[PDB]
Amino acid sequence: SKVKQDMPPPGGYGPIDYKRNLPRRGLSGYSMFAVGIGTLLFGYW
Amino acid sequence: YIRPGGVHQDLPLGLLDDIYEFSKNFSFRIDELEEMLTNNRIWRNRTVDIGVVTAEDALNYGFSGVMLRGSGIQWDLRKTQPYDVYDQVEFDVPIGSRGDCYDRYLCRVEEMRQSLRIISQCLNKMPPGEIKVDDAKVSPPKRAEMKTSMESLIHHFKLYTEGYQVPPGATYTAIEAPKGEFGVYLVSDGSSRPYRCKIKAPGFAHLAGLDKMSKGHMLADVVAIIGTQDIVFGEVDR
Amino acid sequence: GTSVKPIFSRDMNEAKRRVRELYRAWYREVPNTVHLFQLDISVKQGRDKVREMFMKNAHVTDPRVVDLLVIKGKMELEETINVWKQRTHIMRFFHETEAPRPTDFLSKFYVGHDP
Amino acid sequence: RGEYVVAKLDDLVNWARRSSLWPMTFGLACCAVEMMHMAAPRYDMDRFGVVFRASPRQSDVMIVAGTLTNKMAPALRKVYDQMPEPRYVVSMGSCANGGGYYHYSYSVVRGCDRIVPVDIYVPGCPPTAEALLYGILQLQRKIKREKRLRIWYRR
Amino acid sequence: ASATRVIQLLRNWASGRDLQAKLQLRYQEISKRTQPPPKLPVGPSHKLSNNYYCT
Amino acid sequence: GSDRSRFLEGKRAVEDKNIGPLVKTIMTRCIQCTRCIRFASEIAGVDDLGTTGRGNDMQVGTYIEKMFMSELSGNIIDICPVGALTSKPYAFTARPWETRKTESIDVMDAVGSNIVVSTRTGEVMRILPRMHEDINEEWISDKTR
Amino acid sequence: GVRTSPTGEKVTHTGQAYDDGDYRRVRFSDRQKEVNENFAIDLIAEQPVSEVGSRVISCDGGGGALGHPRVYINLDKETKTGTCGYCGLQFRQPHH
Amino acid sequence: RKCDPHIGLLHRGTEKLIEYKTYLQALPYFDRLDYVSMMCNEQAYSLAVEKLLNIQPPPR
Amino acid sequence: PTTKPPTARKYIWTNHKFNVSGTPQQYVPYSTTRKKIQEWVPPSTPYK
Amino acid sequence: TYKFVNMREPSMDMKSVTDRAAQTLLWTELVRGLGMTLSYLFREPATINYPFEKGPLSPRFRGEHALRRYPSGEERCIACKLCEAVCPAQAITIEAEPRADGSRRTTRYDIDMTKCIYCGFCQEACPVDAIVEGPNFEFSTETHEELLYNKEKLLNNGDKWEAEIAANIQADYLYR
Amino acid sequence: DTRPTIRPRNDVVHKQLSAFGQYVAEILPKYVQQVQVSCFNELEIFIHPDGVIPVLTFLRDHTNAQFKSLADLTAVDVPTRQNRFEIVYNLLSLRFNSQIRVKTYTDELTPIESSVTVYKAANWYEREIWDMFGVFFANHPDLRRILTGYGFEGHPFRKDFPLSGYVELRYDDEVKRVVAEPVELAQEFRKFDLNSPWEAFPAYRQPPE
Amino acid sequence: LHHALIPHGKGGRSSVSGIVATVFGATGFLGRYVVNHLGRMGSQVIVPYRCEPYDTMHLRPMGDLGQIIFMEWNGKDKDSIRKVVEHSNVVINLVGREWETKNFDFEDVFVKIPHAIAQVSKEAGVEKLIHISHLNADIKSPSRYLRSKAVGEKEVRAAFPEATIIKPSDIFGREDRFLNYFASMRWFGGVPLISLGKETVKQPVYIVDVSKGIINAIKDPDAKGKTFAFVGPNRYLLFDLVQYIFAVAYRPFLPYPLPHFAYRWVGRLFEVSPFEPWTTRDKVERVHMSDMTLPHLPGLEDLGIQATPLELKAIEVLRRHRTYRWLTSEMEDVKPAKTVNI
Amino acid sequence: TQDTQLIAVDEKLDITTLTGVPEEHIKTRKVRIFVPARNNMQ
Ligand SMILES: NC(=O)C1=CN([C@@H]2O[C@H](COP(=O)(O)OP(=O)(O)OC[C@H]3O[C@@H](n4cnc5c(N)ncnc54)[C@H](OP(=O)(O)O)[C@@H]3O)[C@@H](O)[C@H]2O)C=CC1
Ligand code: SF4
Ligand code: SF4
Ligand code: SF4
Ligand code: SF4
Ligand code: SF4
Ligand SMILES: [K+]
Ligand SMILES: [Zn+2]
Repeated sequence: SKVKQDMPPPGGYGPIDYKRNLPRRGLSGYSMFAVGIGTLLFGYW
Repeated sequence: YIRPGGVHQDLPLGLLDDIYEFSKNFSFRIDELEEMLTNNRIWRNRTVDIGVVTAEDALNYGFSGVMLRGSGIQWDLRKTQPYDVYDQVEFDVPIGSRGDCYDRYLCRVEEMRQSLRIISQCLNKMPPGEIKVDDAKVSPPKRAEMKTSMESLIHHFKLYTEGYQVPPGATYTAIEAPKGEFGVYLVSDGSSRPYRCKIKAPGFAHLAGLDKMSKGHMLADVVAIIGTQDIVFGEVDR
Repeated sequence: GTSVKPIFSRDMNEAKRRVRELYRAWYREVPNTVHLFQLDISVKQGRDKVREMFMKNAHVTDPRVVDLLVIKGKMELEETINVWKQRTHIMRFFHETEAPRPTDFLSKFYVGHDP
Repeated sequence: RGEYVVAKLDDLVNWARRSSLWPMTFGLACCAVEMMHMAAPRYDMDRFGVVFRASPRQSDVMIVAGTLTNKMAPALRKVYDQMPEPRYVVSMGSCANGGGYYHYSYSVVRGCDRIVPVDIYVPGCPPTAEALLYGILQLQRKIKREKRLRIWYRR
Repeated sequence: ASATRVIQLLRNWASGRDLQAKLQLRYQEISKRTQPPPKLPVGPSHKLSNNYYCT
Repeated sequence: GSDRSRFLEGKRAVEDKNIGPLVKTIMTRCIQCTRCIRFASEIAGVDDLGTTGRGNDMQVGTYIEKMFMSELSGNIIDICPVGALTSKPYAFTARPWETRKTESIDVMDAVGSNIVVSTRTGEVMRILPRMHEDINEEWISDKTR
Repeated sequence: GVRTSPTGEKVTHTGQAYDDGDYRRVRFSDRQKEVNENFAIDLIAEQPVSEVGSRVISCDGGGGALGHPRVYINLDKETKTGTCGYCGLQFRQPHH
Repeated sequence: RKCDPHIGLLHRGTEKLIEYKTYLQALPYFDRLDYVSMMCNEQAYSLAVEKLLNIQPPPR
Repeated sequence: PTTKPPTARKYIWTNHKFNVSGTPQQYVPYSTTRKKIQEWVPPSTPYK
Repeated sequence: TYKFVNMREPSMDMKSVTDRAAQTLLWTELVRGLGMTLSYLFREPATINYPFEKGPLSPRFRGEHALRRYPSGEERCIACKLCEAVCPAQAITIEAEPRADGSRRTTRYDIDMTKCIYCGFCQEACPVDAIVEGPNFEFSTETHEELLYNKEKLLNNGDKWEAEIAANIQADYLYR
Repeated sequence: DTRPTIRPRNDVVHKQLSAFGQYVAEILPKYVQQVQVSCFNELEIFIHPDGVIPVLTFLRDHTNAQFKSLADLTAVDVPTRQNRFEIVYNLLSLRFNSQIRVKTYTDELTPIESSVTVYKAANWYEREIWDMFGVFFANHPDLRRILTGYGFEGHPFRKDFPLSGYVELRYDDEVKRVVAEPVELAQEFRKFDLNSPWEAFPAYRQPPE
Repeated sequence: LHHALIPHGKGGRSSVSGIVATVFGATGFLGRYVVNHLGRMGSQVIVPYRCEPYDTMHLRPMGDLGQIIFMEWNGKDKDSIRKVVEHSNVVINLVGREWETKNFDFEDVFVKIPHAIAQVSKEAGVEKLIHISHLNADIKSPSRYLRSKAVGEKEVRAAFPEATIIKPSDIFGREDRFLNYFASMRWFGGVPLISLGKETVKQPVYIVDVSKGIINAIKDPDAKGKTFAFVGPNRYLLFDLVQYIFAVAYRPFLPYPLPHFAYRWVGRLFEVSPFEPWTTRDKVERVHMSDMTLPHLPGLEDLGIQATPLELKAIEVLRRHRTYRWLTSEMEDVKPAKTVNI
Repeated sequence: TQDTQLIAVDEKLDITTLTGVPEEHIKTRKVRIFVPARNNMQ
């Protein structure tokens, strides 16, 4: 019986992500302002 | 677990895979932390520009670790004084520009990502080898050899009565703790027991800075100073 | 080798000097420490407590040590003035709970093998 | 019957108190962190009463976690008297139980019994986080076997 | 795992991330708790010859 | 000494010679240093023990069964470098690190032999013959130990 | 075999038995002493004696590494069945 | 303006007992030194002791 | 255990107890050693 | 190698200022924080249902000392007292005596539960694997005295568990 | 160093500290008694008591030494030696990644002018020394009992101070307050005589003194 | 002494003094202090408890490991006593209810149980017994407090030949319901006491002086049979208590000499509350009655315990009643009461 | 050789008052020395 201690597989392991991957979600700066003004004008009317 | 002369026990079968399972997903949770804390204006305006400390004042106050690196100082124990195999692994040292509580907070979370990198390399670098030194005068002989051979019986017997005979002298072997610089002044008379072991407390100097980091600042900033220092009441109090 | 470095007391008088205002401050200290700390101790037995402490150690003649108790007594006073010390600490000097240790050889004998 | 009436009232009061303790944290050492994992979702305690109201005045049971020091001795004690009854204290870990690993030391009083009346003892160094949940549960059943209104009826 | 589809897209949208790809609870990737006998290696100096403690 | 073993064969076990209700013999542990036989014939001046056998099978003992009975018979226990000869009454009672040796003198004889007391936790376990040369050297008789 | 004292106090294998006059018996009423009923003296006594035809017999005690160190047992005493100090298992030399 | 972080409220004379114990029994003190990063303290103690001992740990 | 019964042995408890504390089945510490300082048991009858 | 952290530069162009002004007025990173928590609301909890659900452990768990016995029946502890010497808290109190049979047996084996630390040193001490730390943690008490264990309790604990701890050391003595 | 048991030695820096040790020794020979290095590449230069100011002011300000990181202010009691208290400094050089260590000798009474000027980190350490070992330091801004209990007696790390201490504490009902009675241990510290009477290391053996 | 009953130690917590003082009904006032004194030098004080263990929990800290052995007991059960005093080498009685209960007729609390524990203790094989009587114990007095005390006092005297009976005066302490009582007329009303206080002289005694008396009586062998009276240092006419107590607490002094006729009515109305009879008809004439000198029986002064003056320690019990504006006031600001005494 | 206002201390040093040991533990404590006798079995 040869060495049987806990060993990683010969290919090591799956490449594990470690970067900061904050997904940029949102809307255009003017788009947010435009839709805000549009609702106000509709509400006023 | 980590004992003088190696490590006590061996890794249980399959655990390295479980470490990979945890590591593969822990990056997601830190994206959750940074999104929740870093970007939010409440976290910045309450914690940024709070408790600043100049580089010369920081270092000359005996500060270490996140105290120095966050406050501009360019120094890390593993990169500069390579102890153990830390030289072989690769990582980055996330130093800061200003050095307030927020900058230290970001320095901590970037070291977390860097910690994941070090975990990745070492876990794939696991060797075939024994867990403790092949010197029965410092390392306990194997339990199979315990009940098989006389030398092993004596060596474990004496190691478990008085321990091992440490050559006299003194040292200040110091490594970076995840909080700061942790060291010990272990002076040995030469018997089987230590003579005097003064433990460097990484927060000992860090808690000394509470005077100025809270000076000129609000009362609520005091706990912010403590929080970004992460004062743990086991070392500053021996 | 008899000639050694002194701390503050170059002579006996300066050691006698520092003891003076130390008692001056401490004599002015007893009535209020009782008052703020809500100690059920009258001022009088607070004052002479400082008194017999003062000559419980006023026998040594070395000038290097006498001023060391001066600063030790000096700073035991500082810790008291600013409510750092609590009720247990002030009372701790006022020994209460233990029975008087034996006085005659009859009492040493009756308690136990202790001398 | 009268004994039934005092039994129903005893159950109503006991069931309320045992099921909704409001512990106040007095962690001093590594015994604090492992109880503080009971707050972590793995062994959630807020599932049964014990909640974040804290405010040592608004507290039923006090958990003394970690080593107890002589300079810590009076300040911990005066907290206990200010703690309104029914007040019970939980002894966390070998250090708070009887001094543990620092029993022969000058800056630690061996055990919390010398200071406060300990109602329950949880061994460990540190006790596993779930083991305290058991200790809280066994304290909960300890309240269940209380006869305050029953003993008053006998009087 | 667990959850249903329409819930997943709800939390996928609110977090801006694909949580189903990797989660924070172990379901089946965990290694089997019982494991084969771990035959450990020997010491580097484990040899019947030329291994005196004089060296 | 080394830090491992190189022995793969079996061992040898010796029959325990039974002598005295005061000294215990485990002859398998004997290293055949013969210190017992010399401290017997020269010091005690009595013929009691031998080295019966030859080679690996030579054994320290009396051949024919006896009971070695000298006044200073309780001294070979200390001269024995191993536990081949041990003290029966103190046997299996206390161990070195527990004991806090305290020195005194013997009273059972007018000699006043310097001795070492072995209090462990509030009671006396064994008596050691403190070395002083003139009064008792480092040997004490049985009635004192 | 656990034995009881005159006051009904069962004795332990060490032999401790608090007498009636002992004030230290008051912790015993309303509660109990835990007594290891399996008295270690007589779960070895009933164990038989194995027969091995050799002058020296190993005494690993089974279980391989799970046991006691293999102290070798001398077997030449006809009047004394050689037992192991570790495990107490009596070993015997065939009756010549 | 002025801050004094008084300490001692947890103080244990850790190295006072370290003197009376040997190195192996001293090891659990270090794990209890920092109750957050425990094994890092074990790392410092083990490095210091095996630095004096002139013995290096195996690569595994 | 239905698929793997534990190693059956004589001294193993045949019935697993719960936490006996609180019940009259608690545990009480007591010396398991024997007294080693016996008195003189003064004999009776005569007078000096 | 190294890396800064707070070295991002804010762009002064019309586009960049608009997003920052929109972020300040129309709180978006705050809403991003809201979305993070809400997505977690619909995330299943990980609350183990004690006592019915119990947290995972490993075959190496340390707690609740219990002397074992040989397959014959005699207890393992030969009073070799390495556990006493090793015990870093001196919680062990062992007094030896020659038993009537002749082999040793401890007449006094008290380990003070509230001095012990469950470091697992004691099992590594005795070469007869006499004392081990079992898998129990469910021995919280209400009086300080019952924590003070003795030889009788230790044997009773050993006889109580034995079978569970019998397999534990069988699956772990290879590592040791 | 083909054998993996012993740690390899490093000679290139080993000679470097000795060269730097002589470099410091020649500059200020008025205060350096003796300088030496150990096997584990740790140099120590030994200073006279009244030398706390300039030697550290040297290492803190020298363009070729510039040791500014104050590591620890330890003390080591040696009852045999007349100046039993041995105050030990420790400095780290940021640019030259080295660890200097200077230590002095001091009696119970003899002071040391506070080195808070060269390193204000010593200030908070300085409180501990007078608490922990009891050595008073001259002209110290505020040298306070900061880590031991309030109103403690003596210095616990003097090797004449019992491990258990002198006073134990308990809550007393008749005073409704914690009273400090003299210690009365439930169990006595079972000291262990752990000293093999055979020679441990022929290398570091003390010759007949 | 018995093999293990022999004393040992320096009087610490873990020092065996060899006195096994099973105290009866220690869950209140004097029980709390005596066990505190009993546990100081170390003693197996077996306290039979009958209430909820929670209320007895606070007796635990004043005992070493395995010292305060709470034991379940009931007054009616004959075997209840026999189990708790079987091994106790000394028995300290403290049973008695200063107020009244329907199930506990006032005869019982000083006649039935005190006799019900004295005879079992003498049958068990004890050495000593201390039943606490009253300094004014007198059956012929209209005080049921005194009426039940005296008859029970001689019963245990007759039953137990070595019954060292203690007759303390009106003890005062943190929970004496005597000082905190006398502060409570301000809360209740206009001090409805009788004759403005100029009809009753009493001699209060500080509890520690009392409790030190029993333990000193424990070590004293000649105390058997002798009936010691525990008396304070000075007497005090009843009016002096009222003005001094209202002074050391800074309370609005509103004295009123309400005669005994109407003051007896308020006693029953205080018993009306079916939770605790704040004041009883027994307590009506209890304070009106004055303390007899009783000079022939020996006192604690010859026993080695001196007497602490009342005015030496009043706010230690009365600072609680002092309002926030005057909680800081000590004795010195307050004039001492007129020492109407010997 | 150390000339800074040195005081010619001719009386033997007595630091007993600084260490603050209890008074019953400085007089009623015979303190003794000797060099341990070798353990005769070793
Ligand atoms: N000034 C004074 O008050 C003086 C009082 N005394 C007498 O001293 C005794 C003790 O005084 P003190 O400690 O202040 O009183 P407390 O009311 O504070 O305590 C009385 C004790 O008696 C116990 N007790 C009484 N009757 C019973 C019963 N039937 N069954 C069980 N327990 C019972 C109570 O137990 P539980 O709490 O469970 O009911 C309690 O422990 C009383 O008899 C008192 O009258 C003597 C001289 C002066
Ligand atoms: S019992 Fe153990 S874990 Fe708890 S405080 Fe003490 S040493 Fe730390
Ligand atoms: S002294 Fe001991 S080891 Fe030496 S020969 Fe005699 S029995 Fe054998
Ligand atoms: S202790 Fe010494 S004599 Fe005894 S068995 Fe071990 S090696 Fe042999
Ligand atoms: S686990 Fe450690 S502390 Fe506990 S009894 Fe074993 S050796 Fe002693
Ligand atoms: S170490 Fe093991 S064999 Fe030795 S005394 Fe302790 S329990 Fe028994
Ligand atoms: K020998
Ligand atoms: Zn065997």
